[PDB]
Amino acid sequence: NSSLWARFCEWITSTENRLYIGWFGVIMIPCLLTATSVFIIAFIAAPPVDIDGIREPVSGSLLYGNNIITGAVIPTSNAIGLHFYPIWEAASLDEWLYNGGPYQLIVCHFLLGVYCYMGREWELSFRLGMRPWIAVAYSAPVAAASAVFLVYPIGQGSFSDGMPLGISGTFNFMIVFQAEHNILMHPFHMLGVAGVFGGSLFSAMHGSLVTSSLIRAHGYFGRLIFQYASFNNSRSLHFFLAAWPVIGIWFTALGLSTMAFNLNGFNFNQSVVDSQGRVLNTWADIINRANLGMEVMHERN
Amino acid sequence: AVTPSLKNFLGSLIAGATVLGGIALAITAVSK
Amino acid sequence: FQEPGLVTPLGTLLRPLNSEAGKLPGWGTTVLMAVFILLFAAFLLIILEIYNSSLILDDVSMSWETLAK
Amino acid sequence: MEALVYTFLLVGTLGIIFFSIFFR
Amino acid sequence: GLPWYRVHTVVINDPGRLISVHLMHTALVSGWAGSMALFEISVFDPSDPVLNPMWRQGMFVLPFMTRLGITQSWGGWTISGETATNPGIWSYEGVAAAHIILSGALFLASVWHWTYWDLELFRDPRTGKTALDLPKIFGIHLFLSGLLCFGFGAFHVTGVFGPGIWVSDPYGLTGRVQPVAPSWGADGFDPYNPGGIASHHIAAGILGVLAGLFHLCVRPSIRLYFGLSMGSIETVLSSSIAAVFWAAFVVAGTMWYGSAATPIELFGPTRYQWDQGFFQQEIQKRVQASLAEGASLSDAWSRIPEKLAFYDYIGNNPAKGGLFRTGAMNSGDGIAVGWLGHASFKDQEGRELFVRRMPTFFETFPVLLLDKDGIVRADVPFRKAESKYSIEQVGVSVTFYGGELDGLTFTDPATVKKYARKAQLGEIFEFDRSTLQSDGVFRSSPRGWFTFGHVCFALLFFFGHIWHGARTIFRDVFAG
Amino acid sequence: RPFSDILTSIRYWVIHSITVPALFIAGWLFVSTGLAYDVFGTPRPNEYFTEDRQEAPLITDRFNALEQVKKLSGN
Amino acid sequence: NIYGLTATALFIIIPTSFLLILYVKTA
Amino acid sequence: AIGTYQEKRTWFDDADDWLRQDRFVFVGWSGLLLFPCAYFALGGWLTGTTFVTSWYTHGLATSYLEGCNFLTAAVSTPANSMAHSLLFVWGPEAQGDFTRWCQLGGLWAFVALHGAFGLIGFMLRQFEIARSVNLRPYNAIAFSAPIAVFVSVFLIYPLGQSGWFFAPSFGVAAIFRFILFFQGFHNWTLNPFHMMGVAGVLGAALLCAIHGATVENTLFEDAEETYSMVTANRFWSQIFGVAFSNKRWLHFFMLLVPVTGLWMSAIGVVGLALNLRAYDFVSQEIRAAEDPEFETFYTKNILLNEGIRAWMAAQDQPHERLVFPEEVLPRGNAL
Amino acid sequence: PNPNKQVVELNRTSLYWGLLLIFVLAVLFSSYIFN
Ligand code: CLA
Ligand code: CLA
Ligand code: CLA
Ligand code: CLA
Ligand SMILES: C=Cc1c(C)c2cc3nc(c4c5[nH]c(cc6nc(cc1[nH]2)C(C)=C6CC)c(C)c5C(=O)[C@@H]4C(=O)OC)[C@@H](CCC(=O)OC/C=C(\C)CCC[C@H](C)CCC[C@H](C)CCCC(C)C)[C@@H]3C
Ligand SMILES: CC(C)=CCC/C(C)=C\CC/C(C)=C/CC/C(C)=C/CC/C(C)=C/CC/C(C)=C/CC/C(C)=C/CC/C(C)=C/CC/C(C)=C/CC1=CC(=O)C(C)=C(C)C1=O
Ligand SMILES: CCCCCCCCCCCCCCCC(=O)OC[C@H](COP(=O)(O)OC[C@@H](O)CO)OC(=O)CCCCCCCCCCCCCCC
Ligand SMILES: CC1=C(/C=C/C(C)=C/C=C/C(C)=C/C=C/C=C(C)/C=C/C=C(C)/C=C/C2=C(C)CCCC2(C)C)C(C)(C)CCC1
Ligand SMILES: CC1=C(/C=C/C(C)=C/C=C/C(C)=C/C=C/C=C(C)/C=C/C=C(C)/C=C/C2=C(C)CCCC2(C)C)C(C)(C)CCC1
Ligand SMILES: [Fe+2]
Repeated sequence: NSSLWARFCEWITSTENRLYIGWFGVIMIPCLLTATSVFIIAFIAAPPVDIDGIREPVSGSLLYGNNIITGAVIPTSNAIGLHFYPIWEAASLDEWLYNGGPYQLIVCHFLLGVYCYMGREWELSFRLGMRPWIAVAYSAPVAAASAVFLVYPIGQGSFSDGMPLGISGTFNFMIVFQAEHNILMHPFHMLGVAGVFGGSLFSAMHGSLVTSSLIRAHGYFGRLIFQYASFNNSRSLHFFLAAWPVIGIWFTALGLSTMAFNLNGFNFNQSVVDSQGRVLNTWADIINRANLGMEVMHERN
Repeated sequence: AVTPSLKNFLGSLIAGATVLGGIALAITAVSK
Repeated sequence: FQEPGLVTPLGTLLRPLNSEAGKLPGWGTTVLMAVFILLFAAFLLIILEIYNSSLILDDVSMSWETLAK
Repeated sequence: MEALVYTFLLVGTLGIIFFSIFFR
Repeated sequence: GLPWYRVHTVVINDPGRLISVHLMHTALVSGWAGSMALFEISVFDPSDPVLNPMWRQGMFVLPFMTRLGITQSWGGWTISGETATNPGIWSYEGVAAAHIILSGALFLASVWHWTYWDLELFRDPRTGKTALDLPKIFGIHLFLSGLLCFGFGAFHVTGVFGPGIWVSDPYGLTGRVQPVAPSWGADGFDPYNPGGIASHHIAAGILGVLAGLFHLCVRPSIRLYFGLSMGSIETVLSSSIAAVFWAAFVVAGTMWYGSAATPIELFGPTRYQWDQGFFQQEIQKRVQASLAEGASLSDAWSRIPEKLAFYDYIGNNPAKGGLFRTGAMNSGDGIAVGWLGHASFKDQEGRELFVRRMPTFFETFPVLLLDKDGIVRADVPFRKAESKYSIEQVGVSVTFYGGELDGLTFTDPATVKKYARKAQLGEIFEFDRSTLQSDGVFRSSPRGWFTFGHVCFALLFFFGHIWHGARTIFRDVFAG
Repeated sequence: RPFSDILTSIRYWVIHSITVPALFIAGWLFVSTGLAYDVFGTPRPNEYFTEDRQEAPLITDRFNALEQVKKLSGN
Repeated sequence: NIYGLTATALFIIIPTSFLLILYVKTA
Repeated sequence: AIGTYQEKRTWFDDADDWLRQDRFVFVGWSGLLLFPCAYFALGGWLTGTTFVTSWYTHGLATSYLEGCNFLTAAVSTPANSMAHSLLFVWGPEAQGDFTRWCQLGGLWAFVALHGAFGLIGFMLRQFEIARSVNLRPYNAIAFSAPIAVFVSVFLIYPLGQSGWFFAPSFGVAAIFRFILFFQGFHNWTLNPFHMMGVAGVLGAALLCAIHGATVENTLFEDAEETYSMVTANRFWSQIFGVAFSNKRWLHFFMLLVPVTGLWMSAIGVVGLALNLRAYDFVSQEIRAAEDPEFETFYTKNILLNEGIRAWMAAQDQPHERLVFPEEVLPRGNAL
Repeated sequence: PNPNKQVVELNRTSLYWGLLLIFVLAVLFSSYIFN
């Protein structure tokens, strides 16, 4: 601010830059760049991490016999738990890397970056003179990122339970999470799946309808579906497009946040029983058997 | 009807032909 | 029009086969076409159900064993 | 080796990103 | 200018250039056939047709070449493992060379048709513009298709003026190229009836020539002409794609489920033969029949051909490979050298134990030594798991009947554990992975790869048919 | 003819005042009387397991499955 | 894997070259 | 009377005129295939969830009558013994006995086939309606993606497998069972085609949300476009870096993303139909086998898949009659 | 001559689209092709 006749303030808020920095960008760019650099470095080369303090060094670095799909940034060691573990607390850089400190560094910097990214979206909504709710829509993926990276560690009491920064790591986190919390049967994740499927559905319908209409719509959709279309006006249609995926992802992020605090999905085990009391199996308890397999195989111990 | 399966299949064929004829006659009658 | 197009012996020989482009009044033989559609559908269902063992015939065996017969 | 070719593909993708956002 | 995806649309209104591009595609396909045949013959290993057939060597075009009669080779070997004293003009190398020569000739014809695209044949005699009389062109081509189908069914498959086709016994032990007398009864529609193929081709060729004559002598009705846009080439393209992915689905299903047109000895065993224990049932029936005659277990199992035991092995199951497990089966479990023999597991008490075979789904499966009644009398603990009925505790012993290890008994817990882990896959076989540095992971058959490719292509061509039917029906709005 | 007019009019309510409850009662008798179990083959709560079979039923025959299911069920 | 490396190199090369020559033809 | 060139009126003309009337519901010629088939598919599913049981097919009690709720109710697939039999009411099994046919699980085949033909009829309805008002049938082409998914997962996948038993039963909990089944057996998450499909689906959801938010936020104050294309373009150029300068291409991209994702998913499930699956990386498998200390998230995923398989096959595949003793069931503490 | 011929047009945006698609498919499928 006010540096050299306010030239720095003029440049930060300047809209002539190819990428608008903005005062929220003042925090996003350093945070996001630090997270990006540390993530790239850790993915490319980082010693194996004890994701749990059992002293089993899980390895997620490419140089350590991994590929892009398998490579990941391992969550922080369960011994650390929720403790703040920057570089200056570890006895040495090797110890910091061995306990999974890069994961906390990346997660913290990245969460701050995405928050400041919502902030930049608002800033350029205001600068260009338009209605600032693109940040509200972006709050959905940010909410899910916080739920998987911050809220779930908080509820589970350890950053080892956060989603690994990888692809195979993401699948393992999802499998574990289904094992422990029955994500599939929780109404909020069900609503989120509905949100994502409907988002794809409405994206496809909107693209097709607008592409076909742009010869240089309402009647076609009206005759197609028997209840016709309530969103005859394009403004309402576009608000619906914004709202459906956004609130679906809001609700799945909230569902994950609730399971962080040990509020699992629907448990219909032994829901239906025989006259004598014998348990009659359903799809619910087959899902339960799958969950039992995932649970027992997770607990490496 | 050399086998029960063939008898049943032919019966199904005539039943489906009857259904098609019925829907055709219905659309014909309701057309005008 | 402009260029009449290249003239070759094979072109002249095969011209009558391409001289009837764009040409029958009414529905023509569409009813016979539909009859053949239905017959072919019935035949396809017959062979499908034979393959699927949903149409068991005494003569057929529907297994590799029929190779020895 | 395998890791080096993976890194080459990733940095090429990043270069494509940079060219697309800046080199219009 | 035309976009990258629309560029070929330039040849829509030029029938001569359409001939040129179709000729070029046909030349490319024939050249691929010839080059593939040459490559497969180069990498083929006909030393062992029993334990190392073509399907174990990941050969795609060789099964089709040998299905219709090409057994001999210019290299001095036949497909049955014998010596081809007289290979003749038509061999694997001969067929490949013929396909390459055809590819070159078709390329030259494509060039010629590209250059001289302004032939008067395509110009309408009365209108004076390039127009294709699609109904009559279809009549001509359907007449030709029916004539050739009848010729194939009555001269090639039947062996009247041809070699016949590949016919084999149900278990694919002894199969050869034989004349195939047509079967006109209901059994003609039995898919595993070779006579069905000949009868089909004869009847379909007769009806094809009849329909070609009809479409030549009968013009389309105006109502149908405008309904199907018969004057447009793109409706023809959409309908051709429709027929093409219908054929793709049918052929993929035939290959996957097996038939007389996809012999076991060429494309390998089917998944549902392993699932239903086809070869296991046959082997057990043969062994029981031999034992009923009074022969010993070793003698009874020695009569079982090694080929049958090889078929009774989950590695040959096409549904055990991986999407990216590239290469032939020989690069998976390894080239099969010999048959060890049937492993009978007897516990200390005296009961006979049978290993629960691996279902097709499971990649890793628990090793369970069951009883006659199906009770789990023994197993192997999951790695370093607590043992209650482990091989070490129950002390089951494995005795080998037939094969290399005939009349050999092992009581060592480690050896019995290894042989049980091997026997859960079916018949126990010896593989030399050092020859090809085999990875030890199963790989799919040419049957399975053909099915995968053709079902994927059938779905893609369903999308293509959808798109082209849209374009031809909606030509008015697609281009004002 | 339109939804507002047809549902607002009392003719719809009076004609459907004796039908909608009739259908609801028809379903209630269909379920309570046990006809649903008889027609749809759903076993009653007291007949999931028979005296011969004390585990989940399994059908093995592909073609001769009618008799197998007849045996597995109470019949 | 020599086969995999060759396939990846070819897949990187030929379509990139095709697109680039198309651009050179018409930018 | 009415036609191209003075064509006499025929029955077909009257039928076409009636079927295309602008009544409350467009029936059309494709209606004759859509309405019966779709109606019977929905009715079959509702009846199966309400009354018909799964006891004799899957050894499960999955219906409202038996005590299951909406989530756990389903129309279970036929038993593995039926293999790929279409299970007609008149077929060689359940020869006209509707009760036994329901008990055989043939109601799933009824629902699946009638729904396949209802989907075909609905695509044809899209084509017919697009032609009626002279618009490009891009919506039918878009719907080709869900039809591809359905044909791949409900028809092609069981056809490639041992029978209809392993098709996804029409139910919420049953579909979750199918999803976990793919996870445990096929490692369907690791399949690159599933990866492309999920990328497409999430990208389509992102496009939906972003397009809606921006069109609603770049609206003009108080025949002409209602939102500022230039403003949205500038906003995304200076926020993200890339923006859509053409509305036509933007909407076509929104069309293309989910369609491509679902089509790649369909191709991957076709591959899985033959067990052609990208289950494992052989290099990592051998590295882990030779080096016990080596461990990654991929090896952990393989272990979890093995756990799912071994702990679920006992009840999910009754036809196999698998009885795993407690000592052989894989466990984390047993590694 | 060539009465109906059109040079293919591939603007910069389409170029970057194709390059990104190819490189994304490469990074996705290399881990499996190498295996
Ligand atoms: C449907 C047609 C078909 C079928 C079934 C086969 C089947 C087979 N071939 Mg043949 N081949 C074909 C076409 C076909 N081929 C063509 C067109 C060529 C010319 C290039 C060849 C050239 C060829 C050679 C040179 C060799 C084979 C070999 C083999 C065998 C090993 C397995 C395999 O294919 O690799 C595994 C297959 C794959 C890994 C591909 C499947 C994975 C999918 C498609 C994704 C791949 C990613 C890629 C980017 C495509 C996706 C697009 C994306 C946008 C979605 C098997 C018998 C080998 C053999 O043993 O023969 C002696 C061998 O050496 N084939
Ligand atoms: C008999 C088969 C057949 C034929 C003759 C055509 C012919 C045509 N199609 Mg159709 N199409 C087909 C199948 C077919 N297609 C299938 C199966 C699909 C499903 C994907 C499509 C989807 C499709 C679309 C979506 C479009 C066309 C278009 C076109 C026109 C331009 C072709 C083009 O893109 O050139 C240029 C081609 C390229 C630049 C190649 C692109 C690279 C491909 C994707 C990968 C390369 C694969 C490899 C080299 C070939 C081996 C695969 C083979 C074994 C199948 C032309 C009239 C376009 C059209 O008419 O626009 C108005 C159009 O928009 N087609
Ligand atoms: C998703 C499915 C689908 C869709 C949307 C279309 C859409 C289209 N097709 Mg294609 N087609 C398909 C599947 C499909 N087709 C299949 C599977 C085949 C067989 C190979 C064809 C063969 C085909 C040809 C040959 C032609 C078209 C044409 C067309 C266009 C006009 C509509 C038409 O001809 O009626 C298509 C109507 C149907 C597919 C529905 C018929 C439903 C049948 C009669 C019911 C049978 C039920 C019976 C009991 C069988 C039960 C099976 C089993 C349970 C035993 C349109 C773009 C025409 C075209 O290009 O227009 C100019 C054209 O010439 N199609
Ligand atoms: C009109 C829409 C329509 C469509 C497309 C279908 C389609 C289907 N139904 Mg559904 N169904 C419908 C209406 C429809 N149904 C209605 C209105 C009812 C209430 C009665 C039903 C009740 C019903 C039941 C209860 C069942 C089906 C089943 C089926 C499937 C198998 C039908 C079959 O192959 O035999 C019918 C096929 C034909 C008759 C072939 C048609 C070809 C021609 C017209 C016949 C031959 C005519 C020719 C001139 C004579 C040849 C003589 C020759 C023998 C010598 C298939 C998916 C079965 C199924 O698969 O469920 C699992 C099943 O169980 N449907
Ligand atoms: C689970 C997700 C999902 C559902 C439920 C769904 C549903 C629908 N989408 C439609 C349309 C579309 N879908 C589209 C794109 C997409 N749709 C997607 C995903 C979905 N689409 C995705 C991911 C995309 C992106 C490609 C497009 C482009 C369209 C349309 O044009 C159309 C529309 O207008 O949208 C509103 C409608 C089809 C017309 C109809 O009633 O069927 C008629 C045929 C029937 C009913 C027979 C099929 C019956 C099937 C087999 C189910 C039978 C069994 C039960 C009814 C269901 C069991 C449920 C249990 C599993 C819980 C319907 C509302
Ligand atoms: C060491 C290192 C670096 C680590 C590597 C990291 C690693 C482990 C992972 C990365 C590997 C990787 C890339 C894997 C993913 C591969 C994968 C599966 C790819 C999918 C490939 C594929 C072909 C799938 C088919 C489906 C498909 C086509 C999906 C495309 C998805 C896609 C791009 C979606 C759109 C995304 C997006 C952000 C769009 C925003 C566009 C935008 C700004 C529009 C906004 C907008 C809206 C308006 O309304 C208006 C008006 C205007 C004007 C406007 O602008
Ligand atoms: C106890 C039953 C309770 C039912 C619920 C109560 C409400 C009443 C409902 C009655 C109907 C129930 C279903 C029958 C339950 C039942 O008991 O069926 C039994 C009966 C089979 O009887 P059989 O096989 O023993 O008879 C042999 C021959 O005489 C006739 O097949 O099936 C039929 O009625 C014919 C099938 C339906 C009609 C033909 C197929 C229709 C599809 C045609 C598609 C053509 C393609 C068109 C393309 C466009
Ligand atoms: C002229 C002539 C000659 C010669 C010739 C020749 C020698 C030729 C050759 C030719 C050839 C040599 C050809 C080749 C071809 C090939 C091809 C055509 C290929 C193709 C391929 C493809 C198409 C592929 C595809 C793919 C892949 C790669 C894999 C999978 C995926 C896909 C599918 C994409 C002479 C003088 C003697 C005589 C006269 C004639
Ligand atoms: C002939 C035939 C058939 C047919 C059948 C049918 C056609 C049926 C139908 C059926 C139906 C057609 C049914 C329906 C049902 C319905 C229901 C069951 C409903 C329910 C609903 C609900 C539960 C709701 C709820 C809600 C809530 C509370 C929230 C808010 C809103 C709402 C309202 C959404 C059978 C199978 C017999 C046999 C074979 C052949
Ligand atoms: Fe829009």
